[PDB]
Amino acid sequence: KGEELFTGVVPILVELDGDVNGHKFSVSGEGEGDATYGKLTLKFICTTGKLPVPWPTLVTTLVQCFARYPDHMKQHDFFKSAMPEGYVQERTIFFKDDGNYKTRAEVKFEGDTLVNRIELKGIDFKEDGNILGHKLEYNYISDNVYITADKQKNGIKANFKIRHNIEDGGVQLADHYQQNTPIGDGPVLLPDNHYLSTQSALSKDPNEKRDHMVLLEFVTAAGIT
Repeated sequence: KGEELFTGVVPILVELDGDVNGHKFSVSGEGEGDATYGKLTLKFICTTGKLPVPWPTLVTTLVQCFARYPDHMKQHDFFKSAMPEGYVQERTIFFKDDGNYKTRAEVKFEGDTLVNRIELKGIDFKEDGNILGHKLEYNYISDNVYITADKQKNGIKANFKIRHNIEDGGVQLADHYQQNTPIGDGPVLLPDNHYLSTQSALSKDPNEKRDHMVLLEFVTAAGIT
């Protein structure tokens, strides 16, 4: 039933409030998602001025309900099954040899619009590290979100690694641990193990003077034959 809500192009709103080593900030995003093609087009603006962390470190935090699930895998799509009432998405993101983010979001429909409301707290970052030092490249992120059922919370868990390229040529690893739980009390689809293959392309609006990120993203479920 939730899947019916995603057969066409759906407007998306994202709202994030963050605090990283005491640097407070907000981001607003708008765009649209077309789950038929696993396609997301989003533009984010830092509404508080300069973003105190690198945009690439926020991509994963800033709507996996827009994944393209192959027809033969549609029984494994937790995210859509939770809609319209939605789900809580929680993560801990451990930046190797640096701080961590803890995030909590509610993802649900408000009318025809899919809304992602997030709070992010980051702690234990190094002032001259790759995050607070803004040493990460701004280009592309691509990896696999490994999903497994969480029957006790009627939800899912996921784990994955993001290998952020550093401007000197190195890598800043960000190990993600994720849990999603439905907001409503109705049945949800609890999946067999699988993954989401996700590719995120980051760019700039040449006419935009505020601190911002343009995102073109594709998300495809895979791993079941």
